[PDB]
Amino acid sequence: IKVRENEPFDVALRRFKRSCEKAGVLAEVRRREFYEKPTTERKRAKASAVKRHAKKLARENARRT
Amino acid sequence: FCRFTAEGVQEIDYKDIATLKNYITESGKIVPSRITGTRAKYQRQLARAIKRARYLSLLPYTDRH
Amino acid sequence: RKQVSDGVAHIHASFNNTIVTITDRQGNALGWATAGGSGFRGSRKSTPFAAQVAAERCADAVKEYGIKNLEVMVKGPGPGRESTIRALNAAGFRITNITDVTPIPHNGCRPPKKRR
Amino acid sequence: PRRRVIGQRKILPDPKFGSELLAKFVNILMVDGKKSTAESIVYSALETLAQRSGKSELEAFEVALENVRPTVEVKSRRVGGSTYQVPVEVRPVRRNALAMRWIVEAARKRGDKSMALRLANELSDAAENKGTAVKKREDVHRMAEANKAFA
RNA sequence: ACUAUGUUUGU
RNA sequence: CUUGAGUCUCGUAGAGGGGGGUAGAAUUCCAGGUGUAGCGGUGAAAUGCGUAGAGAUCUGGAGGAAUACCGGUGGCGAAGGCGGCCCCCUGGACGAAGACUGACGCUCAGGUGCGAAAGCGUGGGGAGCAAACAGGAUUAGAUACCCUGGUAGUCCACGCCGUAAACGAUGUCGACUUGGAGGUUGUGCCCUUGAGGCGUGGCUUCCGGAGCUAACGCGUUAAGUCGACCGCCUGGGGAGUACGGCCGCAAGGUUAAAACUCAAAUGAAUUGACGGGGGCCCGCACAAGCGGUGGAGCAUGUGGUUUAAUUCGAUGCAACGCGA
Ligand SMILES: CN[C@@H]1[C@@H](O[C@H]2O[C@H](CO)[C@@H](N)[C@H](O)[C@H]2O)O[C@H]2C[C@@H](N)[C@@H](O[C@H]3[C@H](O)[C@@H](O)[C@H](N)C[C@@H]3N)O[C@@H]2[C@@H]1O
Ligand SMILES: CN[C@@H]1[C@@H](O[C@H]2O[C@H](CO)[C@@H](N)[C@H](O)[C@H]2O)O[C@H]2C[C@@H](N)[C@@H](O[C@H]3[C@H](O)[C@@H](O)[C@H](N)C[C@@H]3N)O[C@@H]2[C@@H]1O
Ligand SMILES: [Mg+2]
Ligand SMILES: [Mg+2]
Ligand SMILES: [Mg+2]
Ligand SMILES: [Mg+2]
Ligand SMILES: [Mg+2]
Ligand SMILES: [Mg+2]
Ligand SMILES: [Mg+2]
Ligand SMILES: [Mg+2]
Ligand SMILES: [Mg+2]
Ligand SMILES: [Mg+2]
Ligand SMILES: [Mg+2]
Ligand SMILES: [Mg+2]
Ligand SMILES: [Mg+2]
Ligand SMILES: [Mg+2]
Ligand SMILES: [Mg+2]
Ligand SMILES: [Mg+2]
Ligand SMILES: [Mg+2]
Ligand SMILES: [Mg+2]
Repeated sequence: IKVRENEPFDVALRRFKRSCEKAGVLAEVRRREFYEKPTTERKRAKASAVKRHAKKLARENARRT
Repeated sequence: FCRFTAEGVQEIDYKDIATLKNYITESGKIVPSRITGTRAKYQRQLARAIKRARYLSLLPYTDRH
Repeated sequence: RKQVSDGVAHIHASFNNTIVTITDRQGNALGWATAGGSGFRGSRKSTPFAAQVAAERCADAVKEYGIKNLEVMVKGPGPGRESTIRALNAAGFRITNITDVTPIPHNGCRPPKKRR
Repeated sequence: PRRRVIGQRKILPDPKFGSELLAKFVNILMVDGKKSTAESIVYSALETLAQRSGKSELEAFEVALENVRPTVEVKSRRVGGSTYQVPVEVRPVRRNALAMRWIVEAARKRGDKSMALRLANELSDAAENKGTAVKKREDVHRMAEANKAFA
């Protein structure tokens, strides 16, 4: 986040824009803009885990490509 | 893979700041075990040690103190 | 109008407006501009272009202090958190370091309710 | 349209001056298929433009077009329920099309004795940037400058 | 951004 | 008698509970410095705040609440629930090897206890949020959604209440019946060569076999095959209502009908249709243009009004220079 910049400004702005993205500060802020009921938080986490349960072995199909 | 289970540390010491640093991000956030490869048992020990080190001011809570 | 060579650029970027404030490195403000102050009322206030114009309008009116090096402390979400920095560098400032100073609680106060 | 991409219709150039660009301007000014009537109008108007300016017909016409050619235009676009005017750079072929159309509508409006006089007068005022067509291009540039916050 | 409604009864 | 059940020895994991203390971030407020005309908010606005100095920024201080990351279809708990860190008190579970007791077990009407949130009482506390309420909007109206505020409450202690889609909509206990892929937590052996291999437990997630099921689906954590005991159902409404009893400060809870009325009410799945659902692709559908209509006069056709008759028919697109 605290990005000291090397000679080129543009590559520094990329480094800062990347450093923030890995820190997830924008995602942090968007989530804390409003209160989420613990029902919603648990429901969202469970739904994310279900979709995160993506079987990568389902690519065993011809499809005639 | 998990370094702690590799060396059989068997108790993660909060006073070992050197190895504690490579488990916190640049902002001081604790890195998830799914990134460092640490086992669940040691990740819980790791989090407790980091929080203890934060309290003793051996590690920063954030990068913006 | 005392000369300051090292300034800090505080970009208060929000979803509705962008506020740019140039301070010295002790916190004392020297000049400021906002997207809503540079024209751009309503929907145009919350665009990255308006924030860039605010950075220019803030780079000028602080030029008299003769700042050449700027720390950047950007805070908050919003379209004007990179356009302001780019405009600041385009205005002839040597950016020294860029910091995201967005206030992140540690599960503190309860946020307002979700809008329906 | 949605799928079918158009190959441009070819325009035969004007007889007197052999200009592709001028032939298009005759088409813009043509009414009711009377291309002969339109051809005389712009041929008459061009030669009074030549005499009252000092350059040739093509050079005088080019000067007027340059002062009326737009560079950026707005288009009402949508994201959600937005409806903002979005400034977009005009492609070079549309720049000439817009300039010719703006000159012709301005010439029709400015009441004189003849259309050739109307066209010659508006073409001259465009050369010195006083025409209503120049006014409209200023409005377009002004309107696209206000909404430069969108891209 | 944000409109509401659609008379009763058959083959 | 030892297999069920229980006790002891060693160890393990855990947001399990109760009581104290403490840390950092952030919000708000208070005081001050710099500084200046906006800030804030929305779809757009306005209410609101601001030259009485806002917002922004910096310093100091107060206070309350909650504990970012870790964090995980991870863990613990009978359930409700429980996550910053530290200490004190304390419950349960599990594993290895033995020893011990010797059906001491299972279930459980009444009974008793615990039991989210809201709510209630007493006393504190009160940052943020926020029923009520007020204002601004929106709208035909808007007792709403949105905005600006804002009281109770949310917090603490004690005492009530005793209800939730308190849900796995799946009572408890026990036995048996193919597999696969994980997670968590022990433990035995072996090449531990290093997080490994082969077993063996506990708890967990997904898929799936037989079987079952109306189907969906469940499928060794069964909704399969059985046994024990308990609870409950008997069409939809009326009605979880009335009355009565009990409980409660109250709110109300609990137990719990009848008359009357209907021929249904329901579940799952199927085809279609529809969606201010999603994806993809088209069309003078938009877009880009050109020329019109709606205004005038007339022609013509329709309504209507009039008439003795103004013949009949055509009426959204797909009737109205239509049958003609
Ligand atoms: C591991 N068994 C699961 C069970 O676990 C529950 O009982 C366990 C007892 O130990 C608990 N450990 C656990 O925490 C608790 O959740 O909950 C049920 C809930 C039921 N609606 C159904 O959902 C299925 C849906 O019916 C179906 O439509 C969908 N496709 C998939 C769902 N699993 O199947 C699961 C499944 O049988
Ligand atoms: C050898 N690999 C593993 C072993 O690790 C350890 O094994 C030895 C101790 O025995 C040590 N010497 C060795 O250093 C150490 O690596 O721990 C066991 C723990 C056991 N509950 C089971 O869990 C799995 C089960 O299959 C099941 O519980 C679940 N589905 C998935 C679990 N991973 O399988 C693993 C697996 O056998
Ligand atoms: Mg009505
Ligand atoms: Mg004996
Ligand atoms: Mg009972
Ligand atoms: Mg109780
Ligand atoms: Mg409560
Ligand atoms: Mg109270
Ligand atoms: Mg409100
Ligand atoms: Mg109930
Ligand atoms: Mg629950
Ligand atoms: Mg039930
Ligand atoms: Mg299954
Ligand atoms: Mg069943
Ligand atoms: Mg009752
Ligand atoms: Mg169009
Ligand atoms: Mg007409
Ligand atoms: Mg008329
Ligand atoms: Mg007729
Ligand atoms: Mg008829």
